[PDB]
Amino acid sequence: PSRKFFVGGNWKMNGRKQSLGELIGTLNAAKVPADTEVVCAPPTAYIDFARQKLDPKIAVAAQNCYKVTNGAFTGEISPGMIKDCGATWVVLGHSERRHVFGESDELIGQKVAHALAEGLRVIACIGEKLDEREAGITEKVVFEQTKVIADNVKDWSKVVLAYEPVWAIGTGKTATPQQAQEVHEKLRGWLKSNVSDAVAQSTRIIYGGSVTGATCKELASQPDVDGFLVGGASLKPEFVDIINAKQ
Amino acid sequence: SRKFFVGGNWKMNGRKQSLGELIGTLNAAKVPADTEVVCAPPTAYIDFARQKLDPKIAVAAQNCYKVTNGAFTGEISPGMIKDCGATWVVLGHSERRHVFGESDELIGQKVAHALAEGLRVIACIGEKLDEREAGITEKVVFEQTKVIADNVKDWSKVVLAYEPVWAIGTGKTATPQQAQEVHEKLRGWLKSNVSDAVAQSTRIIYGGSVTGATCKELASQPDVDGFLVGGASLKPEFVDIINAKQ
Repeated sequence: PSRKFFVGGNWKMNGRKQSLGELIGTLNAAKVPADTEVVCAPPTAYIDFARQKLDPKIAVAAQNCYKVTNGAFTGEISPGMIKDCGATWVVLGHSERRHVFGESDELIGQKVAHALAEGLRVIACIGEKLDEREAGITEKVVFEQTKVIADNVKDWSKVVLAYEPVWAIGTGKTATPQQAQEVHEKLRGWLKSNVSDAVAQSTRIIYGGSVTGATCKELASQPDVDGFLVGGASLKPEFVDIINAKQ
Repeated sequence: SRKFFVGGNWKMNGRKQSLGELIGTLNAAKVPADTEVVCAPPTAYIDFARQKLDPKIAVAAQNCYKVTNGAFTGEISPGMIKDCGATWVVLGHSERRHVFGESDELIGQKVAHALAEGLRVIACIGEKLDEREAGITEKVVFEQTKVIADNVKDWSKVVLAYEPVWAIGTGKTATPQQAQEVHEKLRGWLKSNVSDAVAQSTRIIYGGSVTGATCKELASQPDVDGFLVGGASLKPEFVDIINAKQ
């Protein structure tokens, strides 16, 4: 075994063909350690574009999808369309989906089951808000979120778990590497007693809080932090430094 | 002399192979000179569809968000839509409103941002069955129209689409006369609340069930200026609907 280090770049709702072309040019030229698995999530308008321009060494993810293959869902896309555009991953349950756009755990679990049935790999996102953390219910929230995902997973070899400390995002608060490690350790424990030891040992649990070229090595060194889901830094050459966080 | 307007809402349907085939048909299709045609592909295929479609057909996004760039995983902006060559966006579609919970407040903000950024807007309104049977059809669609109107300065850039949401899988359906009556009311609203010139020049398209068999009678209604077509938009039948005035 030994868990392959995993770096996802979530571009969110940023970029146009020219600017993303330049970003992609920089990534294509960058040294990608073979020990690292890199995945970029473009805006949904540019999934096809990104896959055409990006070197095969980098995988492409959709930022969201829906839970059936086709239907009367104006504004949505399905896993079949994601695969048809050459992407192999989808991000599900991202904090912005949950807390800006109100996606339920129930919906999120249905999307996970559908995406996996359709042959996609999934970066499944969980995390607690500031009120939840300050109420002492971090474990309750993240465990129930993880439970719904697990209920809808049959092959954990296709899943990466991303912990987003939403309490430390846009709140003025910040999370230390020990605090991150603490959640990741709890999460791996959860997997061990609720799914299997094999699943606990093999599953990447990546950190989706604030990470830079300056903080990434210390965070990556944490024994249960298996890499990153990067936000704003994924749009900057510094993403390369995060890819090289274990070098 | 309102140009007849036929929009095809593909919704979440198709792949490159099947949509390429559909596009080949539409490219070969003789479109009437008095008719403006727009197709709204799934978001993953806006770029693809614009590249394959002939310039006689415009391309619309099915939705957008309300800022140019930002931390909104899973969203796209008007600037992205334009960057892919599309010139329209569909906003306030019944599925966004009633499956995904988009408020009037959000929809109006989207309309303003889309228009400010240079897109043309197909802005959708309509009442559910409960509202219709409570007698509040006019109330519902006038208020939805008002929120849209509040965020529109150039009406040459918008098309209004009435969606009888009350007729979707409910056990009721809309007659051509029931369509025409709400369309007539809406045009009167534009006259009363905007201008006579806006009332006369704005397309109000019908977004309920339409087929090749039914389009000519619906298009003949004096206040129905075209269609926002669902299922039929994925088939050559869509061309019959483009031809509804001929």
